[PDB]
Amino acid sequence: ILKRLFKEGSDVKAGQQLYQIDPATYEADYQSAQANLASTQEQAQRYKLLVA
Amino acid sequence: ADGLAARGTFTEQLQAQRDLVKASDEYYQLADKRYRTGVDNYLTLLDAQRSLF
Repeated sequence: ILKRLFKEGSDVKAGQQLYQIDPATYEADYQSAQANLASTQEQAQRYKLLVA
Repeated sequence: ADGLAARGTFTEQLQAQRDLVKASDEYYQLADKRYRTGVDNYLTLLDAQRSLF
């Protein structure tokens, strides 16, 4: 845990950020999947142009 | 008689040859569209251009 972003004894709201568990491997495999999207979306758009 | 045979067969041969040229021209145009969109490289475009030539 890197941070605690809520004041104790406060009216918390649905969708508020409480902690921050350290994103390192999650940012890593997020970029590893974002690279696949950045290639295969180009593939989909090129073939969508060429089907016409 | 050989001249008449040439008149009789070269219309069929030349129409088949113009259809050959139309098919190869449309193949080159599709390879050019495939290159301009970006899927294949320029070497395959030059190969289609040599086939049309």
